[PDB]
Amino acid sequence: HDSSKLLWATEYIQKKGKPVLVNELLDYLSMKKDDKVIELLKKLDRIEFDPKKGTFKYLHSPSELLKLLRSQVTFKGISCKDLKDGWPQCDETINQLEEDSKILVLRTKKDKTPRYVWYNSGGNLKCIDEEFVKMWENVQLPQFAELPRKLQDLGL
Amino acid sequence: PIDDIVKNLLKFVVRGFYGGSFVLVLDAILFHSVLAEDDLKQLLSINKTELGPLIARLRSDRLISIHKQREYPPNSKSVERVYYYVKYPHAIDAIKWKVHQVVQRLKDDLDKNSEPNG
Amino acid sequence: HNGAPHHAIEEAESLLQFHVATYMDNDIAGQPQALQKSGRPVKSIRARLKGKEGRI
Repeated sequence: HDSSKLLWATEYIQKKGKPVLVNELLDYLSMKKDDKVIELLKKLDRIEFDPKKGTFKYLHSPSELLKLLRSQVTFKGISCKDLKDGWPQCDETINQLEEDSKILVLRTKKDKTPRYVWYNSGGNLKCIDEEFVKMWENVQLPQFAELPRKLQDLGL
Repeated sequence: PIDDIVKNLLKFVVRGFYGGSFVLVLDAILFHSVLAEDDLKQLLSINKTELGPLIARLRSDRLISIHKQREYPPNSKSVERVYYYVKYPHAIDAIKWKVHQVVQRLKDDLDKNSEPNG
Repeated sequence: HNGAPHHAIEEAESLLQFHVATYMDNDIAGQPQALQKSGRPVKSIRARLKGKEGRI
């Protein structure tokens, strides 16, 4: 085939995951040695083909994650997908620069913390006593515009 | 304006003495005042128990007064969305009182103090 | 404090409301007799004063 055979090489070349010899990739897979294979990789970013020797790359640090958190501004909640392949062990670096330095949404501590676009200043600040936060929760809201009085009643 | 500070201040508390995910529902519906409820659910693409208890705080603090953004459905039937028409004044009003209350849990506590009498 | 299925709650307290009710008076008409593990009703407080044999 033409598109199928070329896709096959990028599949097993990405198993190597690095720029290897095209002829090797044309012979290690033993299938995609045709003219359509290498050109397709030259036209496909799945095997990022440089003008230099045989290149096969498929386009790293929490700094990129750090800006991506700020680069997801006014955008939708992103998962952990870009890390696990781009940067291994997302869930470590999710809470490594914790306290909103690297914020992410732990969907559960059994589901790889499926996240959204999260970045903040303090973010969690769990050091605040939970009981105090519970006591903070324990503050019941009174009623309507009498509460504008009630805050002035309470000395606010 | 200060309106941004109002939203800014909301982020701080909802991230100072609240968890990180608390501000996600902030920004999402802060993008547009009259927003369809699913849009936040869709972009977050998360469960209803990963959204329900978060919705609790938005109305438990009355910060997101989710206005029933009724639309004109094409089928001639019921149509509405939870568009969080933020009640900026009332939201903080309780908050200030809320803040005061914890201070009372310290202003009273000053008499619970250093030197033993009992 | 732990979640809020918000219809289980609406029944949960409406249960407790039933216990307090039958505690005061387990003889209420329009309601289910709150029974004992013998299947006999529970001697409500009201029952303790009701007829002869009551307090009064």
